[PDB]
Amino acid sequence: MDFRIGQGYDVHQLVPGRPLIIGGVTIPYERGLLGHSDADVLLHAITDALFGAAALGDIGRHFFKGADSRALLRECASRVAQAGFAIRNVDSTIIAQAPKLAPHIDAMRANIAADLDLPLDRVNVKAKTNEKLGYLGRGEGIEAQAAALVVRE
Amino acid sequence: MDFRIGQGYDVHQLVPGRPLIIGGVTIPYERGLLGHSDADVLLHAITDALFGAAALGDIGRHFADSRALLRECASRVAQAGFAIRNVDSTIIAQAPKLAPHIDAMRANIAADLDLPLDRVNVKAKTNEKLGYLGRGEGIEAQAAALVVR
Amino acid sequence: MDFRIGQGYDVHQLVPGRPLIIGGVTIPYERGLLGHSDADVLLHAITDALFGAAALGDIGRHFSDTDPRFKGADSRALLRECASRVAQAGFAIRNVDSTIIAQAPKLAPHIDAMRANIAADLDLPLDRVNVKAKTNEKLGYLGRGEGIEAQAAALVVR
Ligand SMILES: NC(=O)c1cn[nH]c1NCc1cccnc1
Ligand SMILES: NC(=O)c1cn[nH]c1NCc1cccnc1
Ligand SMILES: NC(=O)c1cn[nH]c1NCc1cccnc1
Ligand SMILES: [Zn+2]
Ligand SMILES: [Zn+2]
Ligand SMILES: [Zn+2]
Repeated sequence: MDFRIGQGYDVHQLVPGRPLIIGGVTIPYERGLLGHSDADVLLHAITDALFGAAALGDIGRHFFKGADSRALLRECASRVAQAGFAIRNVDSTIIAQAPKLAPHIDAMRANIAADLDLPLDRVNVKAKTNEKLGYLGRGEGIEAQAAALVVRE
Repeated sequence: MDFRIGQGYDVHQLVPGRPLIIGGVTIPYERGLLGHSDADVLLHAITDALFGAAALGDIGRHFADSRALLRECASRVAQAGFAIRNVDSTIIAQAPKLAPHIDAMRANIAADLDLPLDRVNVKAKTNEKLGYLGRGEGIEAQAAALVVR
Repeated sequence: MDFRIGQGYDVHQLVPGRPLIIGGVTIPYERGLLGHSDADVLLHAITDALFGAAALGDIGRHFSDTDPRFKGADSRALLRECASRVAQAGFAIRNVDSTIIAQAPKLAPHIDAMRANIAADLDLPLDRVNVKAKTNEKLGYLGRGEGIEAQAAALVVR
């Protein structure tokens, strides 16, 4: 009954000449997210929520030589398990004015579920626009938010 | 002990010409939220948090005013096997003052979710004059929900 | 078995001539957060998450920004009083997680000290308190260093 909650936030700029990768899914689009990594904003938010729930700090405290964000999410899951926690569920929201993310959501859930060794019914991803407000509304970046529940076994 | 958490986000533009409805409450103001129906930013965030906790997707996958949608959301969460344990939320608006209307929103939300009043919370924040929120160009809501098998 | 979750959000402007105090830590910096109190954005977010989890409203309900008794108020004192009211309502705190978002200064060197302050104020062990530090990847007013934001989540049990 030693439950813990975590929350994660990430945002990346949208830039020309890079693939758009969110939740491990490559999405056709003229721009992609900027970062040292593949800049997977969704996977980063989830990673931080998981580190947060296990009180293990954040991505900056932990991170891998040219690794993509799925390898990092897998490693995050590893460190969470190492600290004696089991993951109960993940929920998240992606905020992007464009492109449409709906057709890709189930693939993202499947990717996250595989990376965390969770059944699909314990992983959720939601898609939002920013109603044309601010930098998200102008399509200058994409934000992700995440929440994670774990239990110390 | 099969608990799940969910989280929700919503924002709408604040424009002259529409009524301001937040948490089912019509609030007198020179401007209102722009959306498909009543643009109830608070109920939308809560609805998303509930679907998220149940891993049922989001508002767009499932879906009338926003209270009707919240009630249908709650029905679907119940059918998926989940009981709602609590909801917490924050509205971010530079104006008007929301404090007077909080109990009314909590009452509407608790009714729609068939929850005791003490399992529903709504908080109110300004954006300290920063950004589109701080300039009164929109209103944001954030929600968290805990459910159980 | 009566668990509840809460979430909190806060933002304050960054201005010259104010102490920069985040998570109870005075951080050397040429600007600080503007507010009625010491403007501790992180502690406020956590305070709101705790009040939210207990369904006790928000920091404005409990510690009004128009009340002169809270002018320059120590947000750690506010957080302890919040924790006291949450306990009085019948709740025990299980954990806190949080994020600070700031273009500058570097927060990594101060995070452990913030964690320790929050754990002290909530009478929790360090391993139930987490503070994460983020930039906004150069976007928006946060990217321009006009303010600093904090987010928090709390789990309690009645
Ligand atoms: N403290 C940290 O460095 C930190 C905390 N969370 N993520 C971090 N760094 C990696 C990063 C940076 C920017 C965007 N996405 C991921
Ligand atoms: N995927 C979705 O459509 C979606 C996810 N959450 N809400 C959605 N659409 C309804 C909506 C849209 C804009 C503002 N408020 C509510
Ligand atoms: N309802 C409220 O006033 C309220 C809800 N949360 N914080 C509030 N006011 C105090 C405050 C104000 C500005 C920055 N930080 C804290
Ligand atoms: Zn990132
Ligand atoms: Zn909406
Ligand atoms: Zn504050």
